[PDB]
Amino acid sequence: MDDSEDTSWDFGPQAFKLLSAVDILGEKFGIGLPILFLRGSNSQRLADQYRRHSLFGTGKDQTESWWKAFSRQLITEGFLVEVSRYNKFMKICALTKKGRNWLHKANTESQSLILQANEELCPKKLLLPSSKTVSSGTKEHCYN
Repeated sequence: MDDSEDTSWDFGPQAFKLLSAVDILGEKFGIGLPILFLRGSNSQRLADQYRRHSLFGTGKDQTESWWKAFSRQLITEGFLVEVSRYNKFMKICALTKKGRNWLHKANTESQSLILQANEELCPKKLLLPSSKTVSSGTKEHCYN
């Protein structure tokens, strides 16, 4: 079941982005800390210590749910497993044998996952319906 990838868009890079960033945090952190750091949050203390970290801010052009949405895609594929008995904050994210070997071996130049599509693919299509006139309600008794 984990070998069946959903449909459809391949973005290995994003896994490197989630997979290499949790790695610096050594995965001992909940989802809240790393989601804020790919977008490049206002934080000078973590910007001087984790300064070499290139991933800082490349999630910046991406909204919060896309990143939320990407994390969700990894849980179903088997690439990621979450434990609630870990982080009273927010379910630690945890890499398993399939995903740890991924992080501990593709660290050179290997990007491959045709991925599950993210639930919010275009949240800007929220147009406001125009006021349609109902044909009923016709009454010309008082008028001519």
